[PDB]
Order: sequence, then C-alpha cells, then structure tokens
Amino acid sequence: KRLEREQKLKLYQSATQAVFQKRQAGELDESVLELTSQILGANPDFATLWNCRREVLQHLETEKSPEESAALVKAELGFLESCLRVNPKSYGTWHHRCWLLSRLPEPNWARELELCARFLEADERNFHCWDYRRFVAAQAAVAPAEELAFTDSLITRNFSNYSSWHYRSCLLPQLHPRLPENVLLKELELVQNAFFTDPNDQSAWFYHRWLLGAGSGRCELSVEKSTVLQSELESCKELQELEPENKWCLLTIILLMRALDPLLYEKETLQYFSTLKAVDPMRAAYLDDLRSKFLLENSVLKMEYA
Amino acid sequence: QKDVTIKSDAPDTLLLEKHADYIASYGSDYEYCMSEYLRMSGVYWGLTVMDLMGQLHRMNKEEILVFIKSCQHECGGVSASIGHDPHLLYTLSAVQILTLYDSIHVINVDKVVAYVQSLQKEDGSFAGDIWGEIDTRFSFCAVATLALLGKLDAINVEKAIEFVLSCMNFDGGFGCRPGSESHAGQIYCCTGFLAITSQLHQVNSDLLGWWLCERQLPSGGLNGRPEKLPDVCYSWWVLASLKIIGRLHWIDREKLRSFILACQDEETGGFADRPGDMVDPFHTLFGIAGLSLLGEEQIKPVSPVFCMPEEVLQRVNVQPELVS
Ligand SMILES: CCCCCCCCCCC(=O)N[C@@H](Cc1c[nH]cn1)C(=O)N[C@@H](Cc1ccccc1)C(=O)N[C@@H](Cc1ccc(O)cc1)C(=O)N(C)CCc1ccccn1
Ligand SMILES: [Ca+2]
Repeated sequence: KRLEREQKLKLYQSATQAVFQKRQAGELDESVLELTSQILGANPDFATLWNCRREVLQHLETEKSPEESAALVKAELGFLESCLRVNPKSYGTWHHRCWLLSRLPEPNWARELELCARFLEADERNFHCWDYRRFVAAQAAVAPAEELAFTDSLITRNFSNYSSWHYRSCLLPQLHPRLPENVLLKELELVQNAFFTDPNDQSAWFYHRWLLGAGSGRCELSVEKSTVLQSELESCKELQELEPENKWCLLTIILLMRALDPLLYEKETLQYFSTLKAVDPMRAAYLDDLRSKFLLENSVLKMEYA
Repeated sequence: QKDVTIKSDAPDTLLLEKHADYIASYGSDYEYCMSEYLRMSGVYWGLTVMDLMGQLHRMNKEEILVFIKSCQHECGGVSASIGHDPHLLYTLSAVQILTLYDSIHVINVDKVVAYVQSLQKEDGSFAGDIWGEIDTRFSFCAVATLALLGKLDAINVEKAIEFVLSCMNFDGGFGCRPGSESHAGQIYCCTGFLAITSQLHQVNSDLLGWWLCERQLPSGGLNGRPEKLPDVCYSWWVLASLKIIGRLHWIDREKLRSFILACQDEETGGFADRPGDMVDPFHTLFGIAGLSLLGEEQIKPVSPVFCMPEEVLQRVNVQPELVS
C-alpha cells in the first residue's frame, strides 16, 4: 500500500516535469497528450493540464488533415468518457467536453443526451451532468416538453428527486412564458402523489411550497382551487396521524391554511406551530419568526376591515 | 435520513494549540504534491486560519510574498503555483493573502484589475480564465478581488448583478449558471456577491434562510443540499450565507458547535469533513471560521463575506452592509 504510492508520486512528478518542459519548448504534440492522459485519469482537477490538451489540439488542427483531426477528436471523446467514469464530478472534465463539442462542425447531440441519461441513472443528483444535459438540450434544440417528459419518468421510477423537481421548476415557466392555474393544478396533483408515496422525501415538500406561492392569491381562489387545497389539507391531516414525527406535513398544513384563509384558521395555525416546534425543535427560531410574520399579516388584514 | 451519529468520546473541547501546530507544520508528501494545482488557495486557507487563531507570525511571510509575485502572469492573472495557469480562483486567494499581509503592492494591481475586467462576458457573467468556463463562483471571485483592491468600478456591475440574479431558483437559492440547482457553496458565492454589490434586498431572506437552516441534520452538522451527508465545511458556506442575510439564529448553535468540535482530530490537530475522518487544512479553516461565526471567544471575529479576520477588513475599509 504505502510503497507503491511513492512510485505513483514519482511517476506523476516525472510526467508533470516532462509536460511542463515540453510546454516551455513549444512542443505542442501527441507526446503531451500521452503524458497528460496518465496524470488526468487520477487527477482530473489539475486544470493546467486540460489547458495543455486544448493547446495541443488547437495547434494540431492547423497542421493535420481533416481526417487526422477527426480521429483526434474521437480519441478525445473516448478519453473524456473514461475519465468521467472514474470521477464524474470534476469541473475540468465536464468543461473540456463542452469545449470540445462546442467547436465541432457536426456534433452528435443525441449521443451526448444518452451519455447524460446514463450518468443520471448512476447518480440522479449529479449537478454537473444535469448542467451538461441542459447545454446539450440547448445546442440541439430539444423542446421543454420533451425535457418535461424525461423528468416525470425520473420522479416516478425511484426517489433522489430534488434535481428532477428543480429542472421542472425551470421548464414549466418556459412552456407557459407565476404559473397558469390549469398547469398549477396538474403539478399539485403530481407532487402530492409523490409526498404521499414517500412522505419523508424532502424534495416534493420544497417544490410544493413553491407551487403554493406560484398562483392567483387567496382573494381570487377559484372554486376548483379552493376545493383542491382543502382536499390537500385533509390529506395532510391523515398523514399527520400516520406519521406523527413528520415535520414536513405539519408545516405544509400551516401553509395551506394561510393560502386558504389566514384569519378563519388563526386558532388552528397557532396550535400547529406548537406541535411543529415540539416535533422539529432545531427549527424553533425559524418557526417563531414565521409565526411572528404571519401574526403581523393577520393584524394588517383585521385592520383593513372597513 | 442520511446523517452521521456522533460517538460519545468525540472531542468536545476546542484544541486551538493543536490546530496551530498542525497548520504551522503542514508544508513539511502525497496529498501535498497532488494538490499543487490549488496551492495558492491552500496557502490562503492556512494563513487565514492561523490569523483567526492569533498565530499568523508562525508562518513565513517573506517566502509567501516571493511565491505570489512568481505566480503573477503577464496578463495580470495569478496561478495556483509556479508554472500553472492564471485563474480567477487563485487571483482571489492571492489578493486575500496580500490583504492579510498588508502587502498588496507586491503584485501589479493595475494588471490584476485588467485581468478581471477581461473575463466578464456580455451577459454580465465571468469566465474563470481564458478557456471560458462560466460559474457564479467566478462572479464572487471577480467582485471580491476588486472590492479588496478598491476597484469594483472597473467592471460592469449592473450586468454582473443581472447575471447572478438570473441564477436564483424556485427555492430561494442560487446555482452556478442559469437553471442550475441550488447548493450551499453557490449560495455563499452569490450572497457574498450581493453583499459586495449592495443588492441584498433582492434576496428572499425568509425563503432562502429556511432552505439553509433545513441543512442542519439531527447530528447538528450541516449539509450543502437536500439528502446529502453533513460536512464541517458547510459550517462555513451555510452559516456565512445565513449571516449575510440576517438569519444566523435560524440554526441550532449548540448542536452545530458540538458537531464541529467532534470533527477535530485530538492526536494530529486539524478538522476533518466528518468525525473520525482524515483532517485537512481546508476543513480546518472552515471549522474554525464556523466556530467564530457562532461567537467562540478564543477565535478572532471573521468576515462572513471575505472569510478573513474582520480586523483586516476594518483596516482596508471594506465591510459590506449585511441584512442583520
Ligand atoms: C494545502 C491545503 C490542501 C487541502 C487538501 C485538499 C482539500 C481541498 C479541496 C476541497 C474541494 O475542492 N472540495 C470539493 C467539495 C468538498 C467539500 N468538502 C469536502 N469536499 C469542492 O468542490 N469544493 C468547492 C465547493 C464549492 C463549490 C461552489 C462554491 C463554493 C464551494 C469549494 O470549496 N470551492 C471554493 C474554494 C476553492 C477555491 C479553489 C479551489 O481550487 C478549490 C476550492 C470556491 O470555488 N470558491 C470560489 C470559494 C472562494 C472562497 C471565499 C472565501 C473563503 C473561502 N473560499
Ligand atoms: Ca514568521
């Protein structure tokens, strides 16, 4: 264990010396690609080497044939994918891939989207991959509606859903360029399926709080929305019975009451704050500040009384 | 659900003497050699934590100043180490160090300003370097570097503001680029940016503050986003953000302090990401800086914006107004 790490070091060190020497001499050639491939595999965060690779590839593009240049690009794509398999969270590796694809004459974006789906199967929360997928989706011009379809499959097939809900929060406003009530209603139905499927999944509760803010306002509740929110309220109370340590459902009850009728539900709101603090005492200070805010809002409403 | 359980013989006292010893000897090896690509930042982490502990004199000022000068490139930018390439990250670290040492004219300030100005894009964003990677981390590096040099006016500030605000998300947080998911480190960079540029009124402090306080797990430690393990360096990213937006009291101070103390190595000194792991200077800085934000009387008060002793920022007269 301890001895071969000294010999890895000595190799890394000698390879690094060698790269820098070559670079100073202006030797922008395949030997540099050879040497950096040895270092970047274990050490993809060594940024200056990704820069050396780009400098080599740029230079070679000038003095090699179209066919030779195309071969170097396909080799680069392979090298990048092997590097990502070892460390799929390196900023440098993902940026190099983007640099490389952005400068091709005819990139294969459909194959890059599949690469994304493959990495997201392995780690649904890898934000580097989601960001790359966005880049690719833009470059190709994949419509929001297809990306929406992607997200749904991801949310239902297993959990670790924060990143998929986040993407939905950005896609929905693009389909409808503050959401339309009909869209909002379908979204609420999808999310409350989630949080009833897995009540400990934080992600659906965070996204549901957003949805509760993203619509009309309480003085403008439609009958259908009013009815949906009351139904959610009752559903959260049943969950509270089944899961009395669940803090997300208690907070959400308080928020639903606010969305429905702050003054009519004032007593129950106050009771729920007490229960919630006892269930989530690390959030006591936040909860007290939220209750203070809500009480001021209620004073203002009582005083708007003609 | 994902959390650590802290074992009951975990350290529960602050071992400052051990930490200073650990950092003072750190340069004197595998990780050290393999992390040369971040050396300028590593030197920053060491010097800052030493100064928070009142031990900066134990480090080698003169040698560090020569090393910084040799890392300034002809474009004005600073690299992580000699022969590496200039980047905004290391340009920031360098200027932070020289600020700690009141030695800013060791490098060519005019050229640093020109290097930063040059990396701003038409949409207001900053690239990290000439190769074009765009990240709000680099918007923070650019304005923090310029603020410390008295040169914030050198960039297009309104455009830079609009870009950072385009990275605000449904949950109140910030991502690295438009449409990127929220996470603590990015939130720190963007709130830090908004403090420096006087735009904290654009943050929804109650919504973001809530997302941040929900980073605290039953162990007391903080994660950087939903459903991840806690890590002592979130003591910095999360707390500093909470402080900038006036919501530091939304976390349980005592539970966090016990988590942070349990991350210490009682034998070697240093803090690790989680109790029992191997320590490093990165986690050592953020553990100590987190304790300082929590009001630990043996540690100098730390700026939540610049992660340096407040007394340093007082000296240069750059202390952005926070929310409260
Ligand atoms: C001689 C010291 C050797 C230390 C040994 C190596 C450990 C350092 C490497 C730490 C690192 O890169 N960690 C990962 C994630 C992690 C956390 N805990 C354990 N692992 C990482 O990606 N860290 C990023 C996370 C982040 C992302 C976006 C925004 C903020 C934070 C990170 O800490 N980035 C910082 C600091 C940084 C700067 C240059 C580097 O080459 C590496 C890390 C960052 O990019 N910025 C802009 C923060 C600047 C800043 C201002 C004030 C105080 C501290 N930092
Ligand atoms: Ca000294």
